[PDB]
Amino acid sequence: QCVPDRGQQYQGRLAVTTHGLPCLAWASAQAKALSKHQDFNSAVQLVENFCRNPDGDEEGVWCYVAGKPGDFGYCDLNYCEEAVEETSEYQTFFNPRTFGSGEADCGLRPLFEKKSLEDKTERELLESYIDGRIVEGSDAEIGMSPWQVMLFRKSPQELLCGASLISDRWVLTAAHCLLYPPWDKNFTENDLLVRIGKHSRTRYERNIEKISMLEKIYIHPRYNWRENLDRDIALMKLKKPVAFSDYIHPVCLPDRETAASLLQAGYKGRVTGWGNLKETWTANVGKGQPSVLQVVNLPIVERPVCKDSTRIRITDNMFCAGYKPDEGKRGDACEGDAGGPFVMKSPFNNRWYQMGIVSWGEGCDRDGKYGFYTHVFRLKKWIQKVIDQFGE
Ligand SMILES: *[C@@H]1O[C@H](CO)[C@@H](O)[C@H](O)[C@H]1NC(C)=O
Repeated sequence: QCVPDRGQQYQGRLAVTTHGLPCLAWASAQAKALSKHQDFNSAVQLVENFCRNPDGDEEGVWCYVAGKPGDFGYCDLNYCEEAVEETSEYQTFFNPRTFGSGEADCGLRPLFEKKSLEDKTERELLESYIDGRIVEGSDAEIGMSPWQVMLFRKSPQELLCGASLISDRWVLTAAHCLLYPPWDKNFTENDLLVRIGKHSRTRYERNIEKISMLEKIYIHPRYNWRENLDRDIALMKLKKPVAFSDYIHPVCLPDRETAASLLQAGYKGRVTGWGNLKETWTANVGKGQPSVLQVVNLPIVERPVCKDSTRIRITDNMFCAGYKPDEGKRGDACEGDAGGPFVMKSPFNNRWYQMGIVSWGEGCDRDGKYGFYTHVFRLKKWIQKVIDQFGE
């Protein structure tokens, strides 16, 4: 009875967004003559202005909305819980001329994979957690996460969240870092700057660390703080495309095929951060505050295990990680950076894929729960449509 196949078969009557905005017709002026550069699918009925899924977006049905031509909105329908969980090759998804360069080389670490070398913990991501010896989190080697991005509040100069470098031009982060009115947070481009290529938070890293400006900030349409922080997802373009170094390199994106196979293959994940989430919370000086980038290998534990741990509802776009709650074996809730990356290394091509964007996940100061994360595999078609909105 619930919506299957992600709305590709839907012909019922509903033509407005999740947030309450009017759907421009598919036969309308800008939605026709101006918007068409995609190889759409001619299997879905393109009726009037009804929400449909002609590109087969893993997020579902959508429409173009009244605004600056190109803008689009998702429509709140009753989808079925499609639990994603039960050389060195790559193919480019987005067109390099708008997503920037780096895609065709993503994941491959300058100072590791490309040097035919391993990091001190990557030969640990490939085992099922062996029990007893939990190799704790700690000081990160240099160049260990070349996608690791910091998000600074311009003035009065302040660090807000972590983030991920996907290409020379684009970065992904949690949407709550920027828009969150339970906290007043209504940040815009002008208030924010990023520092890419840093390993130490405080100290200045000469020539190494670059620092850049933001151009436009896209908060993904189906974002709702109003309940549980669903779709904690925001995308920000850079004013000035960054030059890849040995300390700067983008991270690859999984789709359903790739994310699932990673999950079926993998046993763990990596949260590189600074203690940002941990610390921001005025959970405060709960002891130290790591001066240097931090790293930890976190096992994903099965959905039924995660659902039972919290009060609230895990959506198939949110996912757990970490170790067991214990009297004398304590886990690591609220880990790394807000909107920071949680990653996995594809054994199928030795590349690194970002699987998780971190969240406030109240199972945090619960003090015996799992860290909750946001899934990344659904964004690909949305991203595609967003960058197409920009142009050369
Ligand atoms: C945030 O505040 C600015 C005030 O200049 C306003 O233009 C904008 O619409 C606000 N954004 C949201 C999402 O409320």
